[PDB]
Amino acid sequence: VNKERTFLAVKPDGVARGLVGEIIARYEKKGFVLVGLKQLVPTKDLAESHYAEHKERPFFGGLVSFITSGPVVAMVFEGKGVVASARLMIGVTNPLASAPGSIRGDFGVDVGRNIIHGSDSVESANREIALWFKPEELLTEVKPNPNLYE
Amino acid sequence: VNKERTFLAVKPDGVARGLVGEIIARYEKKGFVLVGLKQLVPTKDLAESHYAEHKERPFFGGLVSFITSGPVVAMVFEGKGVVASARLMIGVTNPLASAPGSIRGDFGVDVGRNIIHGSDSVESANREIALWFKPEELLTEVKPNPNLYE
Amino acid sequence: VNKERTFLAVKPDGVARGLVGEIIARYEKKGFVLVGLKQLVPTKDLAESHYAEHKERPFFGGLVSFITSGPVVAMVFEGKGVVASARLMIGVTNPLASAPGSIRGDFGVDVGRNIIHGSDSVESANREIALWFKPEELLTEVKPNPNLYE
Amino acid sequence: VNKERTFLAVKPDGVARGLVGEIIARYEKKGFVLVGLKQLVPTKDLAESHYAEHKERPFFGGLVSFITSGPVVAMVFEGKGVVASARLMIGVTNPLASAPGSIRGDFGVDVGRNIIHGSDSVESANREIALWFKPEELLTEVKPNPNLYE
Amino acid sequence: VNKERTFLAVKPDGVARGLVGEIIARYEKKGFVLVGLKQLVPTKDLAESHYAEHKERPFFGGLVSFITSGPVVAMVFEGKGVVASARLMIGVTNPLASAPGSIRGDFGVDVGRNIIHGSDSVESANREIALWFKPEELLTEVKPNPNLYE
Amino acid sequence: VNKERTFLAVKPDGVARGLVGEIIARYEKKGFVLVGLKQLVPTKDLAESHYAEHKERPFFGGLVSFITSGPVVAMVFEGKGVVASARLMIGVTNPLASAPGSIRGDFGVDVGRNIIHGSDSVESANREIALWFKPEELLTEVKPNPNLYE
Ligand SMILES: Nc1ncnc2c1ncn2[C@@H]1O[C@H](COP(=O)(O)OP(=O)(O)O)[C@@H](N)[C@H]1O
Ligand SMILES: Nc1ncnc2c1ncn2[C@@H]1O[C@H](COP(=O)(O)OP(=O)(O)O)[C@@H](N)[C@H]1O
Ligand SMILES: Nc1ncnc2c1ncn2[C@@H]1O[C@H](COP(=O)(O)OP(=O)(O)O)[C@@H](N)[C@H]1O
Ligand SMILES: Nc1ncnc2c1ncn2[C@@H]1O[C@H](COP(=O)(O)OP(=O)(O)O)[C@@H](N)[C@H]1O
Ligand SMILES: Nc1ncnc2c1ncn2[C@@H]1O[C@H](COP(=O)(O)OP(=O)(O)O)[C@@H](N)[C@H]1O
Ligand SMILES: Nc1ncnc2c1ncn2[C@@H]1O[C@H](COP(=O)(O)OP(=O)(O)O)[C@@H](N)[C@H]1O
Repeated sequence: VNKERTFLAVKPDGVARGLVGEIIARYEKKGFVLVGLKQLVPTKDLAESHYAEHKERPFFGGLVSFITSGPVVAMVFEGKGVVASARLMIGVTNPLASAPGSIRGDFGVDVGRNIIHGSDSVESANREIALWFKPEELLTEVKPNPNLYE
Repeated sequence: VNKERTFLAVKPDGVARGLVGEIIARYEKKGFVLVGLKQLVPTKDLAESHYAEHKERPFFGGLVSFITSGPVVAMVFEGKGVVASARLMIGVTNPLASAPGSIRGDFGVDVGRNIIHGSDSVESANREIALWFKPEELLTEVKPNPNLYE
Repeated sequence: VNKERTFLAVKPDGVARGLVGEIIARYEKKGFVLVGLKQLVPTKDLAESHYAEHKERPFFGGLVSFITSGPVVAMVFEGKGVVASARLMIGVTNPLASAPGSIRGDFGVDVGRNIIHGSDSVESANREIALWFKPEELLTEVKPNPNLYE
Repeated sequence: VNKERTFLAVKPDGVARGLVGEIIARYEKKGFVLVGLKQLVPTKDLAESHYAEHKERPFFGGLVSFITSGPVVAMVFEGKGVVASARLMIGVTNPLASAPGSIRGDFGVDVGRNIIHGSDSVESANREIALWFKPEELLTEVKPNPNLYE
Repeated sequence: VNKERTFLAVKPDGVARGLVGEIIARYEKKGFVLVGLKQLVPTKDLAESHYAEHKERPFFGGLVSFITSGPVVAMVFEGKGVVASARLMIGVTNPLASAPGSIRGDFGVDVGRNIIHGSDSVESANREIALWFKPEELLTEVKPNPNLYE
Repeated sequence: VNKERTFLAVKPDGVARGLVGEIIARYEKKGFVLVGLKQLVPTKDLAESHYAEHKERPFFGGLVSFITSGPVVAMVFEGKGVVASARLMIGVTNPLASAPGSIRGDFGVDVGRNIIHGSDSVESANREIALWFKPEELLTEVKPNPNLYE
């Protein structure tokens, strides 16, 4: 189904660095639709839940602190395989090991400031969407360029 | 004093031609700070309230009928003379008459499908901002690049 | 009418300099359709007729010589106001006086190597199309993105 | 010896998504010389003759039915291992699986609408070139950038 | 002559914003040749000599303090009419007044930190070029592209 | 440490093709800081010392002759893991083998003229950096962007 959605959030570093458009631009070009988008400064409460699975790791502290140290451009893209393609496009956890051509590969250098977050799977995509987005903020009627899909 | 704001909004034809990234990136490279942002489908009420000044104009008709036929990305940016600088970057009403390097100049071709809206005067920015944006959807502690202003 | 066509030809200098895609790219983005396109090395006979109105000027010699000293990517774009918009996008005769953002302004430096040629009016557009293009080489069925025109 | 050629062709979905410039520019920046080029609407004959190797495959069906539903930009480039290098730049069959930086990787999302075709082996280039191109539509006196080869 | 030269300098606010490459590439694109290039930190001496003409002018204070406040990438480009062309590409004194397409229009918003200085006349160029560069650093051998000048 | 340094050099074939700005901007984009920069023409001495390791290696002949055959833009970038990251961005020895996204994959097609050299290890970097640069040319003051490193 071409309804697969994912959740992306350009953190306070891709934001203060002037990358919001560049990043969105890359997904628009691939062929994915933007079904939600907004700017907000994440709450500790939202930071801790967003980052639930890292509750016990040394860096969870360093994480939530930063992800709410400024604005975050949260968004949702839809399309076939969107969840895995986005990751692929994002790169790997460490910017320095990210191949050139991927968001992290091209602009990233330090794991702590690795620019963007993208759902690792449909399940977390959905936990992430619902969580940041109230169903009203999303689109419903969606048909990207009929030259994308057969 | 470096806090001037304008409300821009990419219309259904910009948002659907996959130009939200490009457009945002342009003001972003210029140096203005994004202070609000959100996708949505405008309502006849807010749209007709937007085009108040064009009520009896023969085009107000299909004007309101287009900024509600799909998604709109609203936004507010901030910095020195952003209001005047934005329009300049947008171009002129007729995209065919806009200079290359401007937004309508580079991607527009018809007056109905002229891609983006801008605030023509502070008074008007402040007026369209409050329309589209609630007071708690816009940043406050701002800090543009420290290399940007003297 | 959205059938206005124009004739553009990237001369042997925009060609050997690696500009064909860049140049085409700019017209595709503005919103114009490509109704014909081909590579060929112009004939003296075609050069002299193409450049008919400069038959008596000192440079006509220097012109036709060069315009057939190599391959030329001849093309035809269609859309509203295509003839005048293209010129505007091309710049002025002298690259050095061409505003930045226009093809000549950005890549041009010497009038003799000013990169591209674009019809100055419908009348020469048509004399130029017919002349380089046999009606069979052009398209007929044409509808660009319905987000360009109202 | 530096004369290898491949026949690439931007399909109805690339040509219609306004990607002929971008695609051409990529091989152009790489260093290959364009040695032929032409837009056109392929015929069932030449198309089915193109996809000969896929005759009984369940997709040959709507395969031939798409490369004839609109315009196609055929082209031939030339240089060292262009044949192998082209494919690499194109990506892999599934656009979702193509790496960012490649053509299908950056703009594709479905296998039916995968944008561009390429020659997978010299023997196959030479085979598709002669199909689409008459012997008098391709350059002969070629001279790539003098800084390009040793 | 195709051997005119201008002295350009990406100011500290330019070097700090990651603009060196972009700025340099705009020029390499137009067709000018890099004859001189180097990063240094201007000594108060050089800044006073270089910005001499504005001594009695009030703002001399900032121009020099600011300009010595960090690294500078000094450049000397050669080319037919480079002096007047380069300043055109730069835009006007106020980045808010500069039009899109020019270095200051695309990137700057405040007069105090307007990214780049460029020689205003062939008078100031040779003056500034000698004051910031030494005969041995500047190339004597220039091979102007044949597809550039006639 | 965020103070590792690599020595990069755009070879003659790179300077001649108008690639300095692009190459430099790829690095400024990633997040590395330019610490050293200058254009010179390598003396046969420097080229032999610099390319020493390949003496017994056959192709020593070309590497040095070619590398002295024109201007060079010498660079020294600083950054966490710059050495290994920079070589990754460059691609592999053969530009035909390099993947899109890297300097050599996007731009080169022949091993002999592969545009840029980059230090292979922190061992070779400090060696090469001292041999091509002088303590006074290299910045001592570095202010690494806060949105870059944690
Ligand atoms: N080694 C670590 N040191 C510091 N921060 C880390 C480390 N590992 C992960 N993080 C950070 O928090 C996130 C960890 O999530 P995960 O490891 O799943 O990566 P990804 O973001 O690719 O899903 C990273 N994105 C990064 O900001
Ligand atoms: N003659 C016209 N026909 C159709 N649409 C028009 C016409 N004049 C203006 N409009 C449309 O309505 C909007 C009118 O606002 P205004 O004329 O102030 O433009 P701007 O966006 O430059 O402020 C335009 N953006 C355009 O889409
Ligand atoms: N002053 C001149 N010296 C040399 N070549 C010239 C001169 N004037 C015009 N040409 C050349 O031939 C063409 C002249 O046509 P025209 O003057 O109408 O310019 P355009 O190409 O803008 O229509 C130019 N494009 C340029 O290559
Ligand atoms: N499973 C499939 N379903 C739909 N279309 C397919 C499938 N396999 C291949 N095709 C289509 O037919 C072409 C088949 O050729 P091939 O598989 O050799 O691809 P490539 O373009 O990588 O050589 C593709 N480009 C694609 O559009
Ligand atoms: N009104 C001003 N306030 C502050 N600094 C200024 C002012 N006007 C000029 N400057 C600075 O002085 C610089 C050099 O001189 P000038 O203004 O004559 O030429 P240009 O502006 O083209 O460089 C400018 N580039 C700008 O950085
Ligand atoms: N097979 C070869 N034929 C010609 N020149 C070569 C060959 N292999 C290497 N070179 C040149 O020698 C250079 C420097 O050394 P090396 O190949 O060890 O590292 P790198 O290739 O990463 O620079 C290469 N960059 C390339 O320009």
